[PDB]
Amino acid sequence: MSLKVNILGHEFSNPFMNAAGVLCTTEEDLRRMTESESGSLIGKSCTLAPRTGNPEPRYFGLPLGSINSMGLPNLGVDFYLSYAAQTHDYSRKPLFLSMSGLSVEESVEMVKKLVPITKEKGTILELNLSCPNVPGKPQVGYDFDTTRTYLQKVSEAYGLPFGVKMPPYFDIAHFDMAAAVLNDFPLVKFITCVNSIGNGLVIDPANETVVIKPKQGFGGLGGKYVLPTALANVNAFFRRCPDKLVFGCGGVYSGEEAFLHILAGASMVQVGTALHDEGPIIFARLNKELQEIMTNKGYKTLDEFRGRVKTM
Amino acid sequence: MSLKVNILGHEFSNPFMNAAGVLCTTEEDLRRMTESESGSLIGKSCTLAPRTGNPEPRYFGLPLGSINSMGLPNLGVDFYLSYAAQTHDYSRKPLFLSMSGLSVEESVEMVKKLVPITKEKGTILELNLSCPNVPGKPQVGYDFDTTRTYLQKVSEAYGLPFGVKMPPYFDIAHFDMAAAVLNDFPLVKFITCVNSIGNGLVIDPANETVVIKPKQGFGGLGGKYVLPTALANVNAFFRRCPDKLVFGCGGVYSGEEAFLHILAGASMVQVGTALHDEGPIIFARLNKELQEIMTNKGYKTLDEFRGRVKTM
Ligand SMILES: Cc1cc2nc3c(=O)[nH]c(=O)nc-3n(C[C@H](O)[C@H](O)[C@H](O)COP(=O)(O)O)c2cc1C
Ligand SMILES: Cc1cc2nc3c(=O)[nH]c(=O)nc-3n(C[C@H](O)[C@H](O)[C@H](O)COP(=O)(O)O)c2cc1C
Ligand SMILES: O=C(O)c1cc(=O)[nH]c(=O)[nH]1
Ligand SMILES: O=C(O)c1cc(=O)[nH]c(=O)[nH]1
Repeated sequence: MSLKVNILGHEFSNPFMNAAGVLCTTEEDLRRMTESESGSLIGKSCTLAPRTGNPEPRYFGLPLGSINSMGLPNLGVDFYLSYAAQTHDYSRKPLFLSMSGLSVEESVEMVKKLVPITKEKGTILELNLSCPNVPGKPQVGYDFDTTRTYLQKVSEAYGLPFGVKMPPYFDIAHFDMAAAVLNDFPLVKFITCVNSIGNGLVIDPANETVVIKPKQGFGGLGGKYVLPTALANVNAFFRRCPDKLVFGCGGVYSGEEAFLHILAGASMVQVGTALHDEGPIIFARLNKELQEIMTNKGYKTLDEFRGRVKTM
Repeated sequence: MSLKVNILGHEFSNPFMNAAGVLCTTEEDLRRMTESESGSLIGKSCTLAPRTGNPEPRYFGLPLGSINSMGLPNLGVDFYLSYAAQTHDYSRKPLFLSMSGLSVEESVEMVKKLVPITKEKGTILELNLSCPNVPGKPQVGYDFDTTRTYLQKVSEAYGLPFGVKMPPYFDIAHFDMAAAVLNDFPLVKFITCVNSIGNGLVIDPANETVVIKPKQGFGGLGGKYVLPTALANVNAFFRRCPDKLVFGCGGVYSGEEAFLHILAGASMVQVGTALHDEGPIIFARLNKELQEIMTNKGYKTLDEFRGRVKTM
């Protein structure tokens, strides 16, 4: 039996990694992910200059998941580049970096700086087009003209295969339009579905008050709230972009949800809220539960059922 | 202690009604809603001609809510007009009718027929701009130019106050742009937030198969999945649309959830998934639980806390 994944010119010991933004902001975070049993890791969505993010409280754990308005707290692109160039142990596992410039001009400058490091070390880019928590910064992925611009400029400046983190879509026309944009960019080699469900609102009935401080209580939803939306997006892009990989992100707490994501088309599976709750020990448990499920079904590799969800 | 709601010319005994599409397609269904302790009721979203809807299975109850791809099964607009003109007992409670023409022209023909019945009986219109389950028919509320055309043409054709059933939004700019459109139409007196979270995907791990037949398993999500999104939309439009009412729909299973909607800004509270699960006896329970919360908090009327959620 094998959980191995061969994509992007690497072998991954297994399909699992952190969701961007969870256990990946500091060198300590990145160390703990690296020493984890995860198949991979991705660094926090970073910006050209450092950010401290939004005021507190900006995260709230819920029975069904999470709400967050972190505000892109990050140590700045130079930290993540130095990590990727100097610190990270590639014999342990491949590294992704997430980048979330707040304008096309900022993204261009950042990805340009990654090029030499990708060439030397094999560091992979995930471009974040779906941050829902910086005030006055709408989600790029909900604007297909803007999205086309970022993909054009990043394809030109970076010039190497990369991936995109997408916001959830909820309409077939949007799947169609998103894919038509993504299919115009041959350098877009994977699509991560999905970022949090943007701009939810949680209120505490006892004190009649929102639970997070920024944006009048409005923040992105992670966890159990997101699983059906995540599965849909994964499968929708899996079908519409056959020449690209899809990565699954959303609602994974167990081997079973990972199995569903893979069945829908996911090559890699990212874990956010659950990892924030349980710590990097989850990767060991997820490998065991996924192997258990496969053993029960008599599957020996992921390739036996990846993308084989059945319709009626 | 009072759950009464005074809006749009009518007195409502309590803020509760069914969500469009649940317990409201047949005369029997509407009878059961009328006999219930609900403050009001709404008829199924109807089309000019009858529809049988999507093939089966097209509904699946879930631990955290529902997925449906019903496909607008309805008896046609003449059936619902006839109920509103000849059958419904207005002394019991007011009636709404939801109309979901699949083109602006269809919608126009349908609303023109409603005018004499609204004038005579007080029947209220909710225009559905958010059906996610008819193949080849994208949700109108996700196209702000299309939305403008429908509201223009319906406003002219109907010429009386009406409401709109909106899709959930997940971006602040979408809240702003939707509000900017709605605010150009003074006849739009209320906004229902929200329709189901569109185009989710549920997969059964046991048989590795989707649970609904239409659209490769893709259907609208209801229930616990949608509460934070619903609350956000209610609040967002409550603030941006001071000349209009907001109706809350989504995640309501108890008085506490109802309380949160009202605190977010809701005038009426609709109940979908939970009514499908429990039947119309639920309305007796929701009234009791809301009364209990108001009692504990010392609120004598809904007006004392409607829209008074506290931010930090
Ligand atoms: C605390 C927190 C911070 C996040 N930061 C990022 C980020 O920097 N970049 C990003 O692409 N997604 C970010 N996300 C979104 C997650 O990557 C993920 O898409 C979302 O939580 C859904 O996965 P889940 O249901 O496993 O939590 C963040 C989410 C959380 C909860
Ligand atoms: C079986 C079913 C049928 C529905 N049909 C309609 C409909 O005809 N028109 C409509 O506007 N919404 C319809 N909806 C959406 C609900 O009115 C509601 O917006 C959504 O289910 C969220 O409410 P909930 O969380 O209480 O389920 C339907 C939902 C369900 C579960
Ligand atoms: O840093 C955050 O606010 C953050 C970024 C992002 O992409 N997604 C999210 O849910 N939060
Ligand atoms: O009839 C349906 O499919 C239906 C219509 C609508 O507006 N919302 C929904 O969830 N289903």
